Amino acid sequence: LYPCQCGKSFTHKSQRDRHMSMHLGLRPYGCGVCGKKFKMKHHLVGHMKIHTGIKPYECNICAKRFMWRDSFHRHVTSC
DNA sequence: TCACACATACACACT
DNA sequence: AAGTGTGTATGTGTG
Ligand SMILES: [Zn+2]
Ligand SMILES: [Zn+2]
Ligand SMILES: [Zn+2]
Repeated sequence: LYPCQCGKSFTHKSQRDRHMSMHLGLRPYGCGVCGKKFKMKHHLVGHMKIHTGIKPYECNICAKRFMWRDSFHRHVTSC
């Protein structure tokens, strides 16, 4: 078992390390276009969509691609 | 081979 | 309306 700087003892090393990296504020994944640094890969992956303009999540009726999952979920809820 | 174990991506939920 | 954090299912690695 792997203790952390919060009292949470994680089962797996990797989860402790992810948690600690968040604690420190380390941001190893930076954008090579704008210059913002993110602490996790998928954060930077999602952010890249604004540089690359990829607009996924096509609405099933209204035909409105959205960049972000929550925006698409709200539009599907409303429309 | 293969049975298992841990890392990592990705959905999903927040701020 | 994009950044931040968590939980978990593959995928890869290994003995
Ligand atoms: Zn911690
Ligand atoms: Zn960027
Ligand atoms: Zn619609």
